[PDB]
Amino acid sequence: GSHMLEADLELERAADVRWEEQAEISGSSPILSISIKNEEEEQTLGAELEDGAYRIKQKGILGYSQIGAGVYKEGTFHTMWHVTRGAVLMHKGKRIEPSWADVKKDLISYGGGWKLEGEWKEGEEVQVLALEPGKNPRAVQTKPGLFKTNTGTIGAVSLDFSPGTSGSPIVDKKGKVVGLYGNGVVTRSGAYVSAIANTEKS
Repeated sequence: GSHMLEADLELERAADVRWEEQAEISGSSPILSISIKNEEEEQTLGAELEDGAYRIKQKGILGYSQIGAGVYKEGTFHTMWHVTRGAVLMHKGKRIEPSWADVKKDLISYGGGWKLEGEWKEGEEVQVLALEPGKNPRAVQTKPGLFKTNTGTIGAVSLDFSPGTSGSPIVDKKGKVVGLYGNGVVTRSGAYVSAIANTEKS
């Protein structure tokens, strides 16, 4: 084999994980990314990992491509299984390795088990803190729908962002992460929706 990584996947911090008051008022609001940053350039990249929402960027010969996003909380990085498929990640020269995954929930954690402790019950609204390829972070408030699964129930939001937003946090009014964007599941009625982890009852 090779002792090199098969892919260069780099993390880039983009936003604090918080409920945004402006998005509760207006339905959406831009969030600060920092010098204040006026434009995201996807192709460039930007005891040293802290809490927040990050982009995941894969190096190629044409530059970086944003393949997804995730959340650092309590020493653990959280993202979607489909985004990394267990590949090692880098942040500013530090390597982080997979620790836990659940392919059915489309989840994977690095550097510990799951730490995200947001909650949601029927009728509450959440904010998608979306890190889309090419865009500065934006908070968009939305009301999840409730769904029966073949083992209990789950909430979902509509798939209303780029696929490369997968792994961005969905926050409750306490600022805690109910789930991550981009776990696409099929409804009996034909629709694709984005299922929210933590909301699952089984």
